Amino acid sequence: STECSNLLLQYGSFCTQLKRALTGIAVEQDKNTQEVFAQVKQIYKTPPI
Amino acid sequence: DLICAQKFNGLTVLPPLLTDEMIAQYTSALLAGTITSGWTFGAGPALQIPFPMQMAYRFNGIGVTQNVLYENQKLIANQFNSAIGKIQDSLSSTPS
Amino acid sequence: TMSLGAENSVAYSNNSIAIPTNFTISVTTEILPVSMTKTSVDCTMYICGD
Amino acid sequence: FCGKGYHLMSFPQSAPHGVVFLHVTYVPAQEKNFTTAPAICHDGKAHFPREGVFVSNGTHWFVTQRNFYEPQIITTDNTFVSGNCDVVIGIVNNTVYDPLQPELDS
Ligand SMILES: *[C@@H]1O[C@H](CO)[C@@H](O[C@@H]2O[C@H](CO)[C@@H](O)[C@H](O)[C@H]2NC(C)=O)[C@H](O)[C@H]1NC(C)=O
Ligand SMILES: *[C@@H]1O[C@H](CO)[C@@H](O[C@@H]2O[C@H](CO)[C@@H](O)[C@H](O)[C@H]2NC(C)=O)[C@H](O)[C@H]1NC(C)=O
Ligand SMILES: *[C@@H]1O[C@H](CO)[C@@H](O[C@@H]2O[C@H](CO)[C@@H](O)[C@H](O)[C@H]2NC(C)=O)[C@H](O)[C@H]1NC(C)=O
Ligand SMILES: *[C@@H]1O[C@H](CO)[C@@H](O[C@@H]2O[C@H](CO)[C@@H](O)[C@H](O)[C@H]2NC(C)=O)[C@H](O)[C@H]1NC(C)=O
Ligand SMILES: *[C@@H]1O[C@H](CO)[C@@H](O)[C@H](O)[C@H]1NC(C)=O
Repeated sequence: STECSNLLLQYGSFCTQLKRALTGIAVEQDKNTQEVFAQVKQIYKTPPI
Repeated sequence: DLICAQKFNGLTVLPPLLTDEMIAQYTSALLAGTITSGWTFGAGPALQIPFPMQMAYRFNGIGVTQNVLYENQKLIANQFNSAIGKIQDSLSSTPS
Repeated sequence: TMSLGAENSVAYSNNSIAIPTNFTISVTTEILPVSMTKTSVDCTMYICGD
Repeated sequence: FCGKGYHLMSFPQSAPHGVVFLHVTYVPAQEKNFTTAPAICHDGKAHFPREGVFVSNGTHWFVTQRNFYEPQIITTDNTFVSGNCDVVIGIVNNTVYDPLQPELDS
């Protein structure tokens, strides 16, 4: 609905705030995974025996 | 059709940057470092050490002499293998 | 596809050890936030002005 | 926790809304391969390092500290005896010097 979006524009930057917060959470999760698992810069391998 | 409806309502799930296989690869690298090099790889270059000598170093860390580990090496290895098997059985047999 | 890191096969054997013969004194930086900007809002003046 | 490497000390620095820690750490470098053994068999007794590790450069056996290469002669002062040579897996035969031996010999 275009008319709904036009009425939604009167409320300001609520949509931008919600998108920014979700984007921050989304990058935060990847940062969490990097912090926990990507703690070595060398990929070590076990000997064949 | 829960996922389809959630997608269709303007909510989109974004894939993790690290895929499960790469996270598994990172865990494999950490396991290879801690097994072949002990704690050396975490503090600098990976220095190879035999695993019984590494376990003896860890025994010294908790205040037990090296001889206790070396004399009872087969018993300690059997206990560790049994414990790992018990861990796999416990995870497979418990829903919670 | 992103590279996790450089492959480094450690030469593990049952009777060989690697001993450091030298050292590097490395200084590294760690930045930690401690405080934020302290904000006070006059609720009546913000919502209603005068 | 306090930098990459074995932590030696840290220095605090003020920053706008924050702190910067300069972590001074010890990083091992220029590592060298050595042949290692868990214990030394001498006179039917097993000798274990008191604080170090047994290393071999190819022909001779020494005891050195784990985090830096400083080879020293294997004596009764830096090793301790626990048991015979029949139990430890990978024990090698080498002599263990006695400081008291030249003293009572002369
Ligand atoms: C210790 O010796 C091992 C092998 O005896 C060395 O490992 C080799 O390193 C070269 C160059 O890095 C590789 O091309 C070989 O494939 C490695 N061999 C194995 C079996 O991994 C190791 O580099 C030596 N350590 C030092 C510090 O020189
Ligand atoms: C240990 O490494 C240091 C450097 O980390 C070496 O010092 C260097 O020695 C060469 C020749 O003696 C000089 O040209 C360099 O300027 C020195 N560097 C520094 C930072 O002082 C030292 O020689 C190494 N020691 C051993 C036994 O390998
Ligand atoms: C391992 O180190 C020892 C001691 O540093 C070496 O023994 C000496 O070797 C030099 C030259 O080869 C001789 O002049 C000395 O007489 C030796 N000392 C003793 C007490 O015998 C030994 O050669 C080194 N091994 C290798 C393979 O380099
Ligand atoms: C280390 O020394 C011991 C004792 O000198 C050696 O054990 C002897 O081995 C010979 C040959 O195999 C046998 O005939 C003797 O009966 C053994 N004696 C004892 C008390 O066990 C042992 O072989 C040596 N090990 C190495 C690797 O040289
Ligand atoms: C080390 O392994 C090699 C071959 O893998 C074998 O010949 C040797 O007996 C082993 N030594 C010890 C102390 O286990």
